[PDB]
Amino acid sequence: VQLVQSGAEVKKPGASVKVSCKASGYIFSDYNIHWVRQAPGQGLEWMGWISPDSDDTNYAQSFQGRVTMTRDTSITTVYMELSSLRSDDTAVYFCARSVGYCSLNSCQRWMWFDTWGQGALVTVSSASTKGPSVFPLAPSTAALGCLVKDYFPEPVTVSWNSGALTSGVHTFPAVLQSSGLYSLSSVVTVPSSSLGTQTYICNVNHKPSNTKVDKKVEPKS
Amino acid sequence: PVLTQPPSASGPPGQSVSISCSGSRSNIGTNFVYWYQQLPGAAPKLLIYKNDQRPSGVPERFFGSKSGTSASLAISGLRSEDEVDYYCAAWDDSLSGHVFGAGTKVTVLGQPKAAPSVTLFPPSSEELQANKATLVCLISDFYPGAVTVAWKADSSPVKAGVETTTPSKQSNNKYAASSYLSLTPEQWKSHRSYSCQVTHEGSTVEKTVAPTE
Amino acid sequence: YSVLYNFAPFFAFKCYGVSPTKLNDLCFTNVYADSFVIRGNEVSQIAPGQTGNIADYNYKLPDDFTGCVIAWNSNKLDSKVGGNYNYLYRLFRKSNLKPFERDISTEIYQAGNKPCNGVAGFNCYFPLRSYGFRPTYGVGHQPYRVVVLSFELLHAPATVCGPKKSTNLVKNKCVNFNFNGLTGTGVLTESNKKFLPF
Repeated sequence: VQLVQSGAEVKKPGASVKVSCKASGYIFSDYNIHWVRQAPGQGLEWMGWISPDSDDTNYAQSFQGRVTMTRDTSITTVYMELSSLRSDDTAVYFCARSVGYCSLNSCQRWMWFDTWGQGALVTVSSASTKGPSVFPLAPSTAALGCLVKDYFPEPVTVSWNSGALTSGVHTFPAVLQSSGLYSLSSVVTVPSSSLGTQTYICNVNHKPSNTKVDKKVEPKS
Repeated sequence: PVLTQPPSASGPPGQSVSISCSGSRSNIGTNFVYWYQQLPGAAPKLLIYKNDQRPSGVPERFFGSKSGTSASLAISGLRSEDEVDYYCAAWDDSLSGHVFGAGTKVTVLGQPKAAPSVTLFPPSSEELQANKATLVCLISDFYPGAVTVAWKADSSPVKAGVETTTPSKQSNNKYAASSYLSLTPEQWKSHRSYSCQVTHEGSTVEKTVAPTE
Repeated sequence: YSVLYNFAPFFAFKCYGVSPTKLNDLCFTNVYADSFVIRGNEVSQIAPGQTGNIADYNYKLPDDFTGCVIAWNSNKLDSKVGGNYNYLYRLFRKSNLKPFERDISTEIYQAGNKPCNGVAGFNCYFPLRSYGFRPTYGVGHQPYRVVVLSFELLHAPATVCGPKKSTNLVKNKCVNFNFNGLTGTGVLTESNKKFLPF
């Protein structure tokens, strides 16, 4: 069934976002939809379920007013609100489809999570939308690489000679700053005798920023 | 009532081993314990429900069992294709929610040691015009990860705006760690020798690169 | 009682006492109505002086009840093609459930000498189970909406009375009238008298 997700953007704390999981492909009155968050550095958390025919829910003793769950039966689409994103909210709110009605508390013991599909990914950070301002790099077997700074959010792509050369490019983890910015520097292996005789250009594309930059790298002259 | 689950599991292939996920009073035993799994970068699936019958679509290798407060997961044979992230799920009447532990990571009990390769790339002359200066050097060809990095100005150690992170697994079964240092243009031109150093079994590699290149 | 002869046919309309159509003639003190859903094979297990496995561990109707059960078949929000774990039943109870009594327990029930008071295993199970209320199953697995009418007599002044019909006006022709239990024979004419509202 169509368990696809709705895309969401990064937002600074102090606002609310709209997260939607598609509930089509099956009848809405008999299958329950569950939401489980997977947060790094801690265990998973489950806050509560819904009855997808009327107003009926129960809240666990972890979340009280941060998460609101609604339901629509006319077009069979559910909308959720996440407010005050923080370190605790940094998780992937997966969409879990299961059998069962579950208007009571003893139903959950005999019920198992049937199918998980297309969990929406939510990034919690004060940083929102900004454009890269990358300057050319001066390098000094040998290795050549180009960096990216003051860009948000993830991810970005890199290419050497417009993607005509492959040298095993691997992504790297970055460090969160106080303001919040990632730092990626893809470094490839090049011969030591080929530094200026062969051209080498670096292309960085920012999909949320809708910008393309193509700056070469050369030693200082 | 928080589920206690070990972070890493030392499971040797070819022999059976049982891991324990224990909870608390009125958390395991009043309600059943459920076993699930999820692949990194993929949707979760169902492994074992009710600890009685094995569901269809899953090979009959993991045994669903529960004995007392401790919940025992029994396996029969280990495969490289079945290194999925298992998880411990239970229902609590005193919490009205599903309780999850830390989660087990299973690593097969590899790679030869190699000399690290560190390349320092100073910023060009166009970075100082915008009053922005950063220095990035990459650490690779090392196994395993969890390495530390220091920055040397060849006069005294400095601890200000250091950026380090846990290295991630490579596609070629390797490890790579990236180091960063955010500074000011006043400090960038203060010294003529900036470098980054690491530790690797008591061995270090240090090279001097001038800011003027 | 006009809304008690519709809403789907009643699987078991036969009573064990006063006739349902004669309840309009007699006024009753208080009525007890219970709302729950049972399986299609659990309809026959409830009877005066008779019980089944599920009925002995659940609500039981004794020989002296002053009333009977009226149950029907309806599938609008009672049957689920997926799971139905809200509705449960008792199949391992401490003793026989006496009539006009109820009990709730979400904690496990032991079956041996070891006290299972927080831990379980092979020898300890759970006293409740969920129905197979699925439309793909048979007739005896279908849910049934069940209500039992219970009456208590000679304990309070009667206020739950049956419906009394009404007729049309008559004028200047003596009839055999009846006004709120007052019987008599005579003409009905317009009156010039004045009463008080009581």
